[PDB]
Amino acid sequence: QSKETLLQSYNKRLKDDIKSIMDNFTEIIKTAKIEDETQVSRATQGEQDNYEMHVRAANIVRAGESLMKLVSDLKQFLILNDFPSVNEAIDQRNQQLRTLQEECDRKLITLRDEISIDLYELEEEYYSSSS
Amino acid sequence: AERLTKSVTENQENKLQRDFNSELLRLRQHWKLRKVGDKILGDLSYRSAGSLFPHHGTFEVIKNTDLDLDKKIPELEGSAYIKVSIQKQAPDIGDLGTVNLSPHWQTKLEAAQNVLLCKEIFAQLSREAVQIKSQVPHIVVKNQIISQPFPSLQLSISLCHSSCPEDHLYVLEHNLHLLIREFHKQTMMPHPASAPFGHKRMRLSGPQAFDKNEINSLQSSEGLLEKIIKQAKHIFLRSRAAATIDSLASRIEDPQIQAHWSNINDVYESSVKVLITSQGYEQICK
Amino acid sequence: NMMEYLLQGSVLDHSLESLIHRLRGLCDNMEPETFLDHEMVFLLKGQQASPFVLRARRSMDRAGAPWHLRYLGQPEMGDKNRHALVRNCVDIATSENLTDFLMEMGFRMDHEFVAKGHLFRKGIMKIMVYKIFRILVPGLSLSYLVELSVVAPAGQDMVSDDMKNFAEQLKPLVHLEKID
Amino acid sequence: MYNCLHSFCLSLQLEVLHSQTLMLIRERWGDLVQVERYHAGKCLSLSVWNQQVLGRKASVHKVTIKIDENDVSKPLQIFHDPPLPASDSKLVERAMKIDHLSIEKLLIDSVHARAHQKLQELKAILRGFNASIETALPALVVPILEPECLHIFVDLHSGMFQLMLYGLDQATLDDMEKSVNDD
Amino acid sequence: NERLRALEDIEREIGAILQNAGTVILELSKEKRLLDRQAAAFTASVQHVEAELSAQIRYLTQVATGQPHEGSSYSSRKDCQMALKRVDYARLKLSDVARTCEQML
Amino acid sequence: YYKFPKKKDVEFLPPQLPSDKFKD
Amino acid sequence: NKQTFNPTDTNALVAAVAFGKGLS
Amino acid sequence: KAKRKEEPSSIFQRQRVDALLLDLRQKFPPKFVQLKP
Repeated sequence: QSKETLLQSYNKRLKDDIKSIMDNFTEIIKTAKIEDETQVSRATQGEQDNYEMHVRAANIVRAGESLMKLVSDLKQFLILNDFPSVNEAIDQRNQQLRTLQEECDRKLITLRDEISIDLYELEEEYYSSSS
Repeated sequence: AERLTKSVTENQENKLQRDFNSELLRLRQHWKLRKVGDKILGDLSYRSAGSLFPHHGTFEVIKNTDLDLDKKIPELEGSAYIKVSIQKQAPDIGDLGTVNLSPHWQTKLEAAQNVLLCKEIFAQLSREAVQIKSQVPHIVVKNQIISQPFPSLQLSISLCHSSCPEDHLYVLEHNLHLLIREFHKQTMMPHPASAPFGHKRMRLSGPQAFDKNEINSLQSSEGLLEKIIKQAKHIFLRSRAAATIDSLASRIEDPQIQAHWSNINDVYESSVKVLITSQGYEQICK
Repeated sequence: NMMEYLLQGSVLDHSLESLIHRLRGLCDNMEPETFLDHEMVFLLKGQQASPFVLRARRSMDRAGAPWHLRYLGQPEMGDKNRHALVRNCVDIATSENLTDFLMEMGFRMDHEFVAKGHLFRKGIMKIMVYKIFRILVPGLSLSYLVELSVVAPAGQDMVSDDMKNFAEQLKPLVHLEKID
Repeated sequence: MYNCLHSFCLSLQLEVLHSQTLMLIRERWGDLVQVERYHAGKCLSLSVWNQQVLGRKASVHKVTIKIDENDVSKPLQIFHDPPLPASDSKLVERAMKIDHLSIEKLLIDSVHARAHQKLQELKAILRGFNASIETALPALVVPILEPECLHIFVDLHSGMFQLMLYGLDQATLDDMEKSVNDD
Repeated sequence: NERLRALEDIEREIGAILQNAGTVILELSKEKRLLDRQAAAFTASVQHVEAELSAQIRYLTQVATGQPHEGSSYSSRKDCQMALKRVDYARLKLSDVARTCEQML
Repeated sequence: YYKFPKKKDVEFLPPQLPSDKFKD
Repeated sequence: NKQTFNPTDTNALVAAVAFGKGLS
Repeated sequence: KAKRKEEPSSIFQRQRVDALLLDLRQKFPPKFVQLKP
């Protein structure tokens, strides 16, 4: 299976939809119908053409200003790669724990030496007791 | 713009517990990578070197409306608790035990890792009933492995689920490490000559025609034998120390005895220095 | 007897990092390493105009390890719906005694080009990589050649499907190929 | 309402116990000691102690249990190889007479009872030879002097009861072991 | 931290001003101030975000068949915690010896 | 539940359980 | 569109590894 | 509808109980109801 192709297709579709929303929402953004080119009616048809933005203009701007961040988060979540292919922060943890256990072993050996010194010195004192 | 700068400004102000790109990576980058059966990613089963038995992982991220709440990934469900009181005699085991017991997700994770570890330990050691039944009589029923080198004390250190002589701590770590040691010895890469993909000692058969003794010593046994030898050595050293220290009490007017033990005692090997040490004299060391 | 397999190929110099990184974290425990070999490719012939497989190329790494050669020649027919397959063998010999007997038996050399590289511990199979270096005794396609070197007896030969699946996984900058 | 759950609960209990025995012999004992005689439901039929190595000559009589469509007085109506070869520990699955604990429980009970029977049999001829000897929980003990030494045990999983005298002469007591297993 | 920083930058640049640039042409309501917003944040920001997304899409695609990006999976990290446990046991033993010494006073 | 509880029919077996979460 | 595989390097390395075909 | 409904970790294996369940209307005939007092 090749999911990278599906991810690239989804990204291309999202980019194309964003470009279309940026382009298909400029039919009345750069003009206000200064002239009456409607051969049918300019008072009852042209007035309803712009008052019907919810069905004509705002029908794309609604999802066009909502699907952007949604698709961004979707793409950022579906692909949580963490795939540097080397796992940079792995050998660091290894060295950290190795130094930790090395210092622990050193402290244990030093404590062993101290305890043996105390014992051997006390065993000589143990001989002194004639009882 | 308000919905963008209000619902996504969580990590922009202060990094808090949030499964969205802020919490799932912390455990991932520390434990596993992206995997999906349904929503399960990177089960901790030691299958990289286990080769004993497989177990899946019921893991699934979740959210909740609260203050300081992480993803709380789900999870065997048990626990382990080891305590050693091995001095007794019984005709039949089967009773209960004496049970007496922060990144919560990580706590659950490490608890599952530990319970799987002890499960694998018991599975490996359990494979010792059917064996060469000689010089080591032993019985096993349920989580208990009773044994006796000679009738002086008890055995079968064990554990159980949750929901004086300090022979308690340094009895479990050895058998615990035994598993990873068996993994290591049968895994650091060979690299014998170019890539025959074998073992170093095994490859070394060529350079020297080792005797049958070394041929046998190439491999070795494990499990029950090691723990039995360890317990025998321990109880024997204890009895020897007891006898030596009691000798002084039993004979005081007689020339006393000084005690001196080594500073480096091997697993199986050890040494003790003992002198006559006549009282009030130093020129009697003969 | 045994068998032989190969997944020969090549790759550019700049495109090695992502390749070796991908190939590393597949079945290796830890601590990846490398090795420099030593070229002593010889030839044992002179009676039937058909040379033998005397490529006695053994690594010049830490001593103690014994030098040896493997049988690689005369690709036999067969391998129905399978990859490259040829009867192979292996024989270890004493340190520096092998070349001594080779020179005493009256043989000649074949090549003096050394190809050092990295190694990678696979699973039921094994892979290797190296780059040809034209150098003197003590010190050139200019491309890291890789392959899937693995030896095994007859058995079931089901490993061909696994090798094909690995080659499918190793799609971007490497493939398999036979030799004749 | 009485009869419905009665047969049902005990039936599912014996079935899941059979399943547990299967799981246990699957990884713990294996082909060493395992013969499946359970045909199809309604009854368990195990076979563990048998001619696995043809050494021993109860040696083949295994255990089994069923429901028999009788009163609920008996939980499972257990039965096995000829029991009570002696009159110690009441010989009725000592300390685990009751069921519903574990199938392995009854197994260890059976093998321990048989081992005790064999130990008493050997103690009989040992005592009729000369006085005197003793016994213990795992097995019997016979002295040689007047004091410890000369320990002998029983293989709880198979024939050829083992023995171990502290000292020397290894790989030689194996002849004694073989002769005891044979004759 | 390379991929983490790249993801953080992509997230911070996800909410670009392109979505808010829909009120730039109406800025000419004073003659036939901030008219510069109609040039830099009109389409160039969206173009750059799309280019960055396309670049991020065309990665190495390491994950092919199984479980890559491993790295703990293994040995004595466990034994590192075990050594910590030994340190704790030594602490307990030292505490017991100190209690014995105190009783010896 | 109350209602009428006239669920007669037959079947009275099936399983009505779920645990599919182990690569199976 | 960075190229990651060299086709010419693959065919050339395979022929120069088996024998000295092309050296003399 | 989110907290819980039927059963989360309700694993098969011993579902085998099912298997035997497939014995019981059979071991004994369900009685007619038709009575919602």
